[PDB]
Amino acid sequence: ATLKDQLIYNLLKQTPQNKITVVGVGAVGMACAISILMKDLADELALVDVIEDKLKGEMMDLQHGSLFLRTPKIVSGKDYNVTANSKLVIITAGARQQEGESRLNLVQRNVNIFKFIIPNVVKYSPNCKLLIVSNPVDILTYVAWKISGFPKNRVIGSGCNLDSARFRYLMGERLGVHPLSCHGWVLGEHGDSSVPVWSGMNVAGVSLKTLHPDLGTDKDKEQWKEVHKQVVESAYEVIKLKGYTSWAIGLSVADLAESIMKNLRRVHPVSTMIKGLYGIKDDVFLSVPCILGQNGISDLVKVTLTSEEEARLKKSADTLWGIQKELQF
Amino acid sequence: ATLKDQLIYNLLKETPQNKITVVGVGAVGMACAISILMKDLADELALVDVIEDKLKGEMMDLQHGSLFLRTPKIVSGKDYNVTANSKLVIITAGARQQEGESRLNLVQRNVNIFKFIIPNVVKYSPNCKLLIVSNPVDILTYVAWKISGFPKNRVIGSGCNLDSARFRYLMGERLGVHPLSCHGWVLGEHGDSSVPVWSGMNVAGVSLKTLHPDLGTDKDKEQWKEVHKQVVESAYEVIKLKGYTSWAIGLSVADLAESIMKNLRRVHPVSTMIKGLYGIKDDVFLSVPCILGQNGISDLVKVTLTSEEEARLKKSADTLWGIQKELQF
Amino acid sequence: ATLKDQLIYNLLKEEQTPQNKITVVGVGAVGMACAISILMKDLADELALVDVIEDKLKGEMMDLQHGSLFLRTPKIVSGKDYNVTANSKLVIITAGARQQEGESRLNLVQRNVNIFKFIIPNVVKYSPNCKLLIVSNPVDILTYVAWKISGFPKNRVIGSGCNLDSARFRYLMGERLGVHPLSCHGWVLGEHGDSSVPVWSGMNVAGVSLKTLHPDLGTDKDKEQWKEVHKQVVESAYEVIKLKGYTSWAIGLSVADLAESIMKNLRRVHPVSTMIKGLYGIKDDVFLSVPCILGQNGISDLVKVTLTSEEEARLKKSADTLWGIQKELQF
Amino acid sequence: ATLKDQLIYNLLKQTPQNKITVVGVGAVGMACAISILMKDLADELALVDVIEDKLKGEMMDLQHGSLFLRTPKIVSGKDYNVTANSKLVIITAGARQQEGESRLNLVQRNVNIFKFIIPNVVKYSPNCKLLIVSNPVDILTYVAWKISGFPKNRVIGSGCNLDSARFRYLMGERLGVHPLSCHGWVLGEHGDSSVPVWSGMNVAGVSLKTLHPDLGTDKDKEQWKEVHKQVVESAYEVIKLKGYTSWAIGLSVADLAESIMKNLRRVHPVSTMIKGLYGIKDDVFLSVPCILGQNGISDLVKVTLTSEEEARLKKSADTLWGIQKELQF
Ligand SMILES: Cc1nc2ccc(NC(=O)CCNC(=O)CCCc3ccc(CC(C(=O)O)C(=O)O)cc3)cc2s1
Ligand SMILES: Cc1nc2ccc(NC(=O)CCNC(=O)CCCc3ccc(CC(C(=O)O)C(=O)O)cc3)cc2s1
Ligand SMILES: Cc1nc2ccc(NC(=O)CCNC(=O)CCCc3ccc(CC(C(=O)O)C(=O)O)cc3)cc2s1
Ligand SMILES: Cc1nc2ccc(NC(=O)CCNC(=O)CCCc3ccc(CC(C(=O)O)C(=O)O)cc3)cc2s1
Repeated sequence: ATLKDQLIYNLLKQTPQNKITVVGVGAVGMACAISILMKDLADELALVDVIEDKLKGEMMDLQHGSLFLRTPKIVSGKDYNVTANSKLVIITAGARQQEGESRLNLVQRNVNIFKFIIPNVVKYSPNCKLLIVSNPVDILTYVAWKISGFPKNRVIGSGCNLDSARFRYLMGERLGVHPLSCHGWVLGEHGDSSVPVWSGMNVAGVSLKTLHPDLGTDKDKEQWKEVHKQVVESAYEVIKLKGYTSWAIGLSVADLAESIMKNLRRVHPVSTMIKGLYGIKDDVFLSVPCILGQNGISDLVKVTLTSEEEARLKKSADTLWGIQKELQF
Repeated sequence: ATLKDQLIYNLLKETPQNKITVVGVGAVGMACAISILMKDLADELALVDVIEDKLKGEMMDLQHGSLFLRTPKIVSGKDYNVTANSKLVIITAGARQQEGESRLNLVQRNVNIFKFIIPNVVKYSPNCKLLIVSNPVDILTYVAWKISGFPKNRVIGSGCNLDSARFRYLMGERLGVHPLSCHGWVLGEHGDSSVPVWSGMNVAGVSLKTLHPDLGTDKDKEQWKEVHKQVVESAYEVIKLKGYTSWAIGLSVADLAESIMKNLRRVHPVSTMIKGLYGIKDDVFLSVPCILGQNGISDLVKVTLTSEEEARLKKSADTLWGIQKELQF
Repeated sequence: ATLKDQLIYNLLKEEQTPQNKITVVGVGAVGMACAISILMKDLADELALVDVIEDKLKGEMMDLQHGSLFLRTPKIVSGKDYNVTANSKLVIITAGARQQEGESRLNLVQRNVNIFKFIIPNVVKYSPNCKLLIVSNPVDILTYVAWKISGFPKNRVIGSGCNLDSARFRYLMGERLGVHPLSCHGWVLGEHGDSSVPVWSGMNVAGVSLKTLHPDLGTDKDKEQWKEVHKQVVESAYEVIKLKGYTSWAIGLSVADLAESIMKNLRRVHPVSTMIKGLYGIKDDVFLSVPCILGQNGISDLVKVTLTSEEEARLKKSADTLWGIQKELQF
Repeated sequence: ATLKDQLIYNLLKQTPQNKITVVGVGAVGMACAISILMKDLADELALVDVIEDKLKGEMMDLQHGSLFLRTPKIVSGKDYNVTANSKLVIITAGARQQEGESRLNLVQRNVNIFKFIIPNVVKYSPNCKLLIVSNPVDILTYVAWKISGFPKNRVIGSGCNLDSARFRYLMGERLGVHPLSCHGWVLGEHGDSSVPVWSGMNVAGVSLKTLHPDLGTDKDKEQWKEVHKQVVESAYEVIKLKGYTSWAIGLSVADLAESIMKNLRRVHPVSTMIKGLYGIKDDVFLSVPCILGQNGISDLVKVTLTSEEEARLKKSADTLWGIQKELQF
């Protein structure tokens, strides 16, 4: 007999139970992959792309690391049959912006890619949650929704989770407190029109605006408004410095994956439909704080905004709705 | 008063306890960084390189994900003062081989680079453990030892930890067993002359050489010798496919870092001086299984080797000493 | 509207079935050590506890619930009714009598068989596709009993077996050699009890056979008395019971170890109780510990460990002992 | 040669680097121990008690599970020399209250115990942080402080970290949100006079009191005041039901240990001196939100309280001072 058979007696004779697929093995895709692998979120990871050498190479490189992981199956392919029965499918494919390019300028390029990807994802994993990372993520989350046919709870855009993480990091550097204990939301577009929620910023429940009423105004002698400018400009400052971003967005997406896979019902600011709220009457998607778990977005927190904060959100919605008029599928 | 002072009353005006430094922010050094950040091994991470924009960009990308990590200080710098008081300094700087180029051919380019790097690391963290990853890692570990002036125990080459992981991966695929439960050691050079210890290969304490005497010979109908050949050619196969390797060596390095930082006294196959063993009489460094903890390599396991397995290790020693003795520093 | 409705707009008021649910039956020290271990290893999205003493139970559930801020397992439930265990992937049975200082595990048979006659059919009614992980003693025999009562195929009925004995062996090996038990390999097989068999021929660090370096290893003439290491494995539960009254932490971690391989489908190799009819000359439905490959379908394969003639002799003895007691069963 | 010498060649034959001592091996001590071992916060764990057989037995039980942990050294003893060079020493020793007995009634018994324990801890780890868990914790932190001669940043009482955790769990049940995303602080005494800071209660930065002004009053149709009553009654109801409490406090204390050992500078409600705040003029210790890291309590968050919230806290302060002022040691 073979060595395998001399050594091993087989009793039997199985479908993956916590499978994650990542589409796109660019830097963002592979940061998402590694982060998820190291947080033990998946019993199977699947990677898909269109460049076959790059794809196989990536798969093999993670495979070689299996001894150090707790994810026992890693697969890849151009064919989406390798994505079958995923619980979560993370879409990181597409064009990405140059220095001085708006994320909104990526829309026709990435919409066209999504018309191929999304029906194939849906084909093999019709009960998955779809986490859109590709940009402009707010429009692409709407597009993925209309393409997939999924109910809106299962279509989630990474949105402002990373913007809020950035905001909280900067808030932490200013206050001398870990970002975990710093609270504050950047909502709306993941992009130039994002809205800092000054009214909700706090440490230990203590409202920062309550202690410092100029917070968020141009008069402000500490210039806190510049912390939001830095959040808006981060992706560009980093692209200018290393040519792309990868690690933070990967971590931000693993953070969201963790809340979905383990059904935590944590609150995250993610892209979803906000028609009906804040005076918006159109099918705009943008980020508001949502309750994330095993059915995706089960609930929305209806954050209370000052009139200035609400006017900015509405302007973000109007901007996104304008670009949404360009959509053909 | 400022918002900080209104909010926070300070008791203490007053150095990191568990600091790690990664030198080199190429794919390998950033995979080392992310893996370490996600295993919570450090209370501070320092990054160093010569390219200032890329360095800053990398640091910032990591920093923006701090909400999702438990490492409160991330710093970078061309200047090695950012690395002061590190427990562990991981060197990933250097030239990397092209397709069809042996790692051995990188020796003088990377020795040159080490003549700058090593005294600067040593300057600012004289009590650190030096984990060498740059290639040829066996000879470079020897070079790191001579330049630094550290005792043997605090200069550790990543060595064949990765090769053995690859081996165990390929063993697991054949056997339908997780690599954690597959045992087998690849020793000597991290390179073309690496020695597979067929005599040690087992699952659950069962000697596969005893079950299958053809194991590790070219006549073997199952062709187990090809498993080692796939280990030798792994890096080149992945380089051919994706241009470089990163994730497996990252994970392998965070595996070593874990044992050093937590003083685990686990056994890894890593590059150390083997003078005195198997009839090697010069200051040759290569991989044997070593006990790793907070003082680095505290002990070597004297692996018992068939006369051929020993002949192959003496051959790897010779190749290395050949290159090693023609170096000036 | 209410505060909840002012703050929160709901998309779904519609629950899924549990996806990664684990039940633990029995909330004694062992049961709760399993529970806390599982909770801090993030193996479950839902933990159900069952026992027959209602105040003890509610209080344990509440104590865990109070730590939820520090855990990542969102749903923790309890009840005497087995309807709280519905749709479990893995049901861990820790229920029953435990041995006094000086009492054999084999003396718990009749008491715990009767208990299982109530427990097992209840568990099967609400989770007919779960894996059963028997921890209660004598674990080899109670795994057989769980198997016969449940009607499950034998891949889904796993005894905690000698996973802990082997973990103790490795720890002691580690103290003698100066090496982490992770890097010490050695297998104790057969009964989780006095007739367990230390496999000297497979003991190794780094694939270096200790038996090969030290030919007397595991013999009485052994000047280093390695045989005493197995004796300490055998006596461990007893020295611990003698000192603190019971054991909990080590068995809790051992079970969590097994749960991890099952829930994440690792196909790692563990010495657990399973049926070994057809191996080593055993021809009856004996259950005992051999190295098994553990994954999402329970035990998918068995490693056929090669044993010296003495080591096989002792295992066949261990098997005969347990087959003996298996004759004590009436259903 | 022995088997160990044939197998292992020793290079090198050091102090404890990340050592935690737990004093008291009752249910709370051991729940602290297991929690810390499973979070990898220590490279050495020491246990201390007076009942020598229980102590030995608990050590052994932990030791036998070593294969499944990453904490390589576990030691115990009646003699405090096993605790030497601890970074963090956690005091869980003492009498505990009966069902229907106030933690304040434990004071004399546990003060007398501390007179033996505290100088013994200080002798062998003069630079440690002291985390007092024994009850009444606020008073015993003050006592530890006076006995030890430590600066006040290095003497931390577990205080209301558990109370706030219970609060957040209960809050989370009512709202359908994970406690991580529910925020609200219980301050003052760890016991009957604790103060719920209704003004700081929020999800996603949204003030619950702004939305629902009867929050925290007896009129309240939704009876939110009962959430606090349940926090206060928690240890009593758990004691009644299972006879003691262990798991929630163990986790809470590891949460604290985590912030100290990893130098995270998160904010926790923990016992410290608050003389000079909220019009308290005595050396009262009680819980307020403090920044926790490697020097213990570096900073205090000066929470903004309603006049009633402040009234309640001054009332908490008075109750404890009424006991503190009587003590002599
Ligand atoms: C028919 C077809 N099927 C496929 C299948 C696969 C692929 N594969 C690729 O396209 C791989 C290459 N593409 C990328 O990696 C795009 C990454 C986008 C990105 C970059 C940065 C950030 C975060 C960042 C910011 O938001 O700007 C910040 O804020 O930091 C977010 C998102 C192509 C096709 S075509
Ligand atoms: C004076 C100076 N100071 C500095 C300071 C920093 C830098 N920085 C850099 O040099 C960054 C760029 N260089 C790299 O990243 C080299 C990576 C080497 C590598 C690649 C792959 C593998 C694993 C692999 C295999 O072994 O081949 C397998 O087997 O998978 C191992 C090692 C330059 C200088 S110059
Ligand atoms: C109809 C009914 N339904 C129920 C439902 C629940 C309960 N609940 C309880 O019975 C709770 C109390 N029972 C225990 O906790 C027994 C634990 C057994 C144990 C002890 C130690 C070790 C490890 C040890 C060794 O193996 O000896 C070593 O080696 O360290 C393993 C196993 C009763 C009933 S009655
Ligand atoms: C000279 C001497 N040296 C020593 C050395 C060791 C020992 N050893 C013991 O005394 C061990 C037994 N003691 C305990 O375990 C006391 C636990 C205290 C406790 C219980 C519950 C909660 C949380 C709880 C609540 O606050 O009520 C809630 O809110 O849940 C907090 C604290 C005695 C002596 S005498």
